[PDB]
Amino acid sequence: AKRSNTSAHNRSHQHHRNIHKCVVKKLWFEKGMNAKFLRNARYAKAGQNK
Amino acid sequence: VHHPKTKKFFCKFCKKHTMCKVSQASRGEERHSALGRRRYDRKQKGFGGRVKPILRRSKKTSKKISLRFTCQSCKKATMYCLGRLRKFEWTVE
Amino acid sequence: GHIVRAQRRGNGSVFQAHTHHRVGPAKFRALDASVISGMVKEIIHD
Amino acid sequence: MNPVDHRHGGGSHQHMGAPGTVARSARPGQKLGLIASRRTGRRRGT
RNA sequence: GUAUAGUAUUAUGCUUACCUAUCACAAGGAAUAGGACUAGAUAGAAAGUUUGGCUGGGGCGGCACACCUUCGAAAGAGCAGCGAAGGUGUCCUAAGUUGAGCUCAGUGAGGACAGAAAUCUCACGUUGAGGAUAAGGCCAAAAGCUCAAUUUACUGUGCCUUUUUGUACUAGGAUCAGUUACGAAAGUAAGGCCUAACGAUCCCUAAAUAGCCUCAGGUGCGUGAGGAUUGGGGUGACAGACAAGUUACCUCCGGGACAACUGGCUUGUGGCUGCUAAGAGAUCAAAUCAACGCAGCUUUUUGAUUCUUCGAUGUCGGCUCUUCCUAUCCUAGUGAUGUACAAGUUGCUAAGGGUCGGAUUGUUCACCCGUAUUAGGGAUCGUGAGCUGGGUUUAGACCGUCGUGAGCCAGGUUUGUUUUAUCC
RNA sequence: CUGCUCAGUGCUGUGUCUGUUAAUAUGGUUCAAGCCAACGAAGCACCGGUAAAUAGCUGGGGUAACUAUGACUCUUAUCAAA
RNA sequence: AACCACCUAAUAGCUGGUUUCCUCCGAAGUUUCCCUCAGGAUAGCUGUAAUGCUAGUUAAGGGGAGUAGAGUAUGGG
RNA sequence: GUACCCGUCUUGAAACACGGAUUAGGGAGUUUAUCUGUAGUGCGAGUCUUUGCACGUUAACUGUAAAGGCGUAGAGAAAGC
RNA sequence: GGAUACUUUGAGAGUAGUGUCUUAAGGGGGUGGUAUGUCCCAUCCAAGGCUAAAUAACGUGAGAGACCGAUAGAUUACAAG
Repeated sequence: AKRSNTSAHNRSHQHHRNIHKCVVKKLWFEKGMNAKFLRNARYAKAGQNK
Repeated sequence: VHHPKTKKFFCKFCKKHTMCKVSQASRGEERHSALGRRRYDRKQKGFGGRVKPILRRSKKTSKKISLRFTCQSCKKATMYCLGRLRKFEWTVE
Repeated sequence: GHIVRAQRRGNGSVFQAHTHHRVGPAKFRALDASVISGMVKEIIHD
Repeated sequence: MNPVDHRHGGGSHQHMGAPGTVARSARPGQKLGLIASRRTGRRRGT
């Protein structure tokens, strides 16, 4: 009935077989950030190309 | 807990704050023309007992008190919810 | 459960009357409209 | 008798257990003992 | 069906329907019995099914099953147990929001009645008070206390953290787009100083001054229904079946993943022995006892554990026979003495020999009567193809307590199958 | 020789006066589906019966002239009796 | 709760078995959720198919901590 | 000189764990439907020719009309777009 | 056809059938997949009967094969139900 609850013996082993560095695509995260800032950053880009 | 019988509150349709006579919300008794009920009536007929469950192991003795902020300019109710209360009073002062 | 001895008297296999040496059904003659005399031939035990 | 055979049967010690006095409405198998007894016990006087 | 009295329905006559009647009577009852369909009521007569999980075996006890605080946790991250100490299923229109003013707990001295405690005054006062409650942080022209005005405990969509080796809900956080409150203002407010106070689909239900889409021949007309969007009704086993027992009449699947049983490790408990002496012992610690302490040995007691055995190592005692250990009661030999003799108490070497007849009890053990003076143990708690079967432990049956009942009970009593050697 | 107890659980009525109650029928209301009434049997509730039905039926202080015991006395048990 | 045939090769998170060679690589008994603990799903660890054009270490500079030790605020003494 | 008995569940088997007296012959990941992904092949905004008809040295093979399938446009509960 | 009860269906405020009670109209009635009344338009005329062909075939009787080759193949290659 009463078997083991957990272990961490060879967590380290498995993690290091492969600690891959997940790289970010871009530093801006436009879902976040101020809308009032990003609102103006559109009208900078839109006005320039014309 | 006690609560005011009139207070100021944002009327969603008029788009501004305006004072509104509050009241405790109506738990409606179900009509038998409801589609869900109709399914139940036909399914309950015949043999093979009661069909759908009812909850036997029901512990908690409490209920979230929804109020009904009936507006005076707008004339339209907009339902606010408090937490869960054992008793609910009106303010007399 | 099994069927109980009170219920089993109905089906009536072994629980029938032992009617072999019984001499006949005890009753009057039928009515048929006065006065009619009738000698006791014998008295018997069934 | 054991519990399957009769209503009063069974138990470690012999005893009836159930009230032992039953309705006219009670079924075949269930009518055992005193049926619709408007009195019980010693009929003293009356 | 029918005739007549009275308040379409009540009453009591009629027989020919129908019915009991005997298969054949003849009467008597009567628009009723009974049957047919629907509705309600009824504690197992009968059927179907259920009767969680965790757990140093299971049961009983408990909730460590959802959440929160401190410690364990080893100064990053992380870390288990029926590990330690607790808490939550709420409370509050103010105990919320804002602005202003003030400082608390306590100690010291004073002050009519005034006392250890009433109200008043000054002085010191780093926060030990208080902040709804658990525990830990945090806070002094405040987050505390008081006064005043108030409703931001507001509406709408994304985003982030707890948590992604598993995405959710709960809770919290930063914004945008509104709108109000308060303040001279900068600003602050999206509840309570911060960490717990709670919940899916389906179904129902509420929100719209009565709105947005659909009802398939009508760009149809009332009723009614169905949708999309936002809350509530609830699952504490808290990612959420709707659910009581008993079996010694029991069955099956498997399990040494897990108990009873021999062995193993361990020695608390039991037994045996040292070291020290604080005194008993007339006097005198050490002839003989030995406290309060401290250190060991033993596996002849019982625990603790779960390594072996569940496709079976035949389980208690007695009877019968063997051998072994010494921590020696007697016999052999020796030393001490509170050793005159005798009987004793006590130390050392010695296991060759001896260690018993009976009453009750299933007994082991115990306890008496009697004798040649009189120790205790081991070998699968030696020894069941060597016996016996009294006990323990099946199915029959009785008593007592418990249970509504089936049934239960290191509670008692009685009847109850003991197989095979010819193999090495 | 078979004491006491009808509270619970049964069963039961020469028992109904009220309260709760289904379909149906009657009544109101809408253009209809429908909705709102009122009515009301048995059963339950209420009131009696029943233990050779099922069951049930005590604990503790003080107290006689030596101590001892407690004739005697005080108090409590459930919706019944001890 | 008889026997015979059929539904029926019923179901089993449980037991037992599961047939040639050489060669290269080579695990897991751990997280979350489950009437979940003799079982599953999900991630991990492993193999294979590929396809595009640094670090399981130290140094140097700079943040974080309240364990070991040590010691008239709270506690014990 | 060396060498424990194989198979098996297992953290651990030479085990006092279970299966196994000998030999021969039988003896266990197969097939169907609806899909997933990789590789091969043909055509390609197309593609599949089969239900069926016409052929045949006849269950095959060969020829072919038109529908239909999937693809080519999606979001929304839906109206409309 | 209606109300109600049961079985049944993809049929959903009933797809079909059946019991019980109830029961039409015929210048009118049925159907148009959301109950109910109501106004148009469309389309058929129930409650009686007969009828070849295309289609089915684990029974019985009488050429073909990438199948089995006497523990196989049917239980049976033979004095086998």
